[PDB]
Amino acid sequence: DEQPEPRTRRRAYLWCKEFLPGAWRGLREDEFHISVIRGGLSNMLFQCSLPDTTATLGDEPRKVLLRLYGAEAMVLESVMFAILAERSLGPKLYGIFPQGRLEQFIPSRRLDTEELSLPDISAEIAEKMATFHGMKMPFNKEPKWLFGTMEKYLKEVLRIKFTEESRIKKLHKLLSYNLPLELENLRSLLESTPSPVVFCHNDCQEGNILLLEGRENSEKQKLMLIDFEYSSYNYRGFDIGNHFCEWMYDYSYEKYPFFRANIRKYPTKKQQLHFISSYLPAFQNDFENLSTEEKSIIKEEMLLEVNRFALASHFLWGLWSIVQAKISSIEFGYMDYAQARFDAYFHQKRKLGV
Amino acid sequence: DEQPEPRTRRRAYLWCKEFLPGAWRGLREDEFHISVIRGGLSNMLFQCSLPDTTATLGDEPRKVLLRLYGAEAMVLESVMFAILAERSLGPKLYGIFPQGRLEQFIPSRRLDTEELSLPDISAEIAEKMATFHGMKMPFNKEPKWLFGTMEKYLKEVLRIKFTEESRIKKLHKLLSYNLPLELENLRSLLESTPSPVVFCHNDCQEGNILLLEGRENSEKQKLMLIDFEYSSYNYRGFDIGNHFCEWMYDYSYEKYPFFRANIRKYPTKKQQLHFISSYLPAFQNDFENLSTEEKSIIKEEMLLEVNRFALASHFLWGLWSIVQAKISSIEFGYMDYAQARFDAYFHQKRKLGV
Ligand SMILES: c1ccc(CN[n+]2cnn(Cc3ccccc3)c2)cc1
Ligand SMILES: c1ccc(CN[n+]2cnn(Cc3ccccc3)c2)cc1
Ligand SMILES: c1ccc(CN[n+]2cnn(Cc3ccccc3)c2)cc1
Repeated sequence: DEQPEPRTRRRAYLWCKEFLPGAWRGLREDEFHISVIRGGLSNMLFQCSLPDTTATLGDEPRKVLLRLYGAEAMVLESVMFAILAERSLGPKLYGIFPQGRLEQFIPSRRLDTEELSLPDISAEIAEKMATFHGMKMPFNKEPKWLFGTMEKYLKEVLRIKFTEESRIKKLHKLLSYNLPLELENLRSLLESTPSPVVFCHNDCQEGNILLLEGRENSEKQKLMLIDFEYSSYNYRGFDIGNHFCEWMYDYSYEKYPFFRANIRKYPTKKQQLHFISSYLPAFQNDFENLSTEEKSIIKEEMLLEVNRFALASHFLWGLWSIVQAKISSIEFGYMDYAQARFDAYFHQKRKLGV
Repeated sequence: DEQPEPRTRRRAYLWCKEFLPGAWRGLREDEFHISVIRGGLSNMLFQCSLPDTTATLGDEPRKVLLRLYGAEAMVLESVMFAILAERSLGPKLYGIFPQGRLEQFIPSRRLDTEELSLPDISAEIAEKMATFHGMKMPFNKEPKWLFGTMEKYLKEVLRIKFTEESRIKKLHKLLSYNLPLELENLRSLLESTPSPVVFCHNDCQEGNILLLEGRENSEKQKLMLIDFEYSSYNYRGFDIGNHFCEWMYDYSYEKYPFFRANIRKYPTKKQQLHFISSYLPAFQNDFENLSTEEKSIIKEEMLLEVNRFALASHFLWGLWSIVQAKISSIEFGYMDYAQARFDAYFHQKRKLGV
């Protein structure tokens, strides 16, 4: 596909030749194949490969994925990526340098929103998240990510002024909900809602779940979670409730605001039980050996836990989205998205009687 | 042993309680045990433990090693440490944060210089280095580390002016060798000395080799290489030749200049053959099957390779040491050490007839 500018082709050639082994070490300028996967100012993706006629010398890859940043956290994320790679929970790490990195190229596609509700898919997503939740990572285990982040973003939101008329409007409506009071109502609800602290993805939407090419008939091993840039030790209820929220949001819409929201698409109780029934035995591990009574009590408690934490997904991503409306160049209806999440927050409160 | 200053105890307590699981999460400041392993302005080491009376809740460690920095590379080094950890080639990585890290505590001691020449030890060092040399790492494979670094350091050396009499004296004697011309003579010699590029430790001295406690009966599994701060893709000959040079230097001397040098302690040909005879079958892996004459040709040429690259160990650490004499406050005769390495450089040249 249509090439990057010559500037980056050169740098991409150098990075591949120097960081990759076998036939890559002796590739010349004229033999280098690169095409753009995703452009933009930040987090660009290119596919890079050897000529179809060059043979590999050993077990080096024929095709790799280059990721470039654009514009502390960067050390943590790299270490995280490298660990996942070592454990076979993520794409392999082939090179790491200031401007970005070289990763394994996984033939696949992203899931669509409508696929999240398919029983086989939903069950596997549950299995993988549980596995994720169960591993050790060399990061801070005090759960300050969630309210630390909402407070930070809220503070910034109170400070924003917009220059354009309609954004000033939309902002005025959102501020009229009294966000600082509403945040303390949330804290109180969640502080009396026990949830184990675990290693969370925190952004487990369909764009971050790959359907692996050639495994489409596997029932339980056709997927992989990617993109852990928001990962942290956090309440388990947030990770699961955030995922459920994402059943309602489709970002493949091609016209402004470049998403659709549908409250009726939140998972039914039946559907939520199917997800947590798959999660628990994969997360607790002698869960199956409990009495039907005990299991049912745990499930019922977990349903309260996750639907309450779901409120924090709306509230966090609502605030985040307001800030993005000021500072991002990406074409997306950030303010309308914010209003959508806040509508769902208040609908969900009403559902719960909270 | 030794107690650190109060701010450190406090910060150390917090890092342990927040990053470590099980009984660490619920420890009070008055139950925290910490003693100093090594002080100074940079790279301090503390042992941290639970009370002898507290029980563990699960598989968390009772004792850990904290390392603090003090004064790109930092990303690479962390990713490197985390990979080694995942592969069981280094201590486990328990937490990582801007000020330093938490590592597994390996009961052990460092080897002494005189132990490097013990047959069992020398053979095992060879086996481990070869294993090291054979692994894949997500770092630059173009071998620019060695002369890139010497050039950098040389340039700084030509710029240094000292105020203290005896350092000015030592500096003038070292500059009188014409170091820029001598560097180009080294480049020419090494450009015509073939050596495979491999993942090198670059600092494989006795301070960086642990004798593992309880395995002192084991003939081949009682050691571990540590401290890969200087690691990079580099010529194999450097790694081995740098190791052989370190047979000549004892850093346990307790009076100024705080090392001793003994040229007669460099390994004999017999001793070098013992080392490479252990290395080769561990690095090539179908080496034993070759005809006695092919093996003998490979060994003889490897002896040439490593003794020529040994010159680059002297020259690099010589220059590095001159620069440390300006900018480090560590009590060490950096200038005398520089002169010792350069004496050995010229004695070695003479040995070779180069
Ligand atoms: C492109 C398209 C939509 C958006 C916002 N929409 N949104 C919903 N969830 N999240 C978390 C999330 C955060 C950052 C990036 C993706 C998801 C963000 C940003 C950029
Ligand atoms: C919409 C949004 C995100 C995704 C995948 N998820 N994801 C997580 N982080 N990023 C970076 C990133 C996100 C948005 C734009 C550039 C870089 C992307 C799929 C569909
Ligand atoms: C203990 C051991 C060796 C030395 C000096 N000399 N010297 C030459 N190479 N190296 C490795 C090295 C490099 C940087 C810092 C320490 C070691 C050290 C001082 C104290």
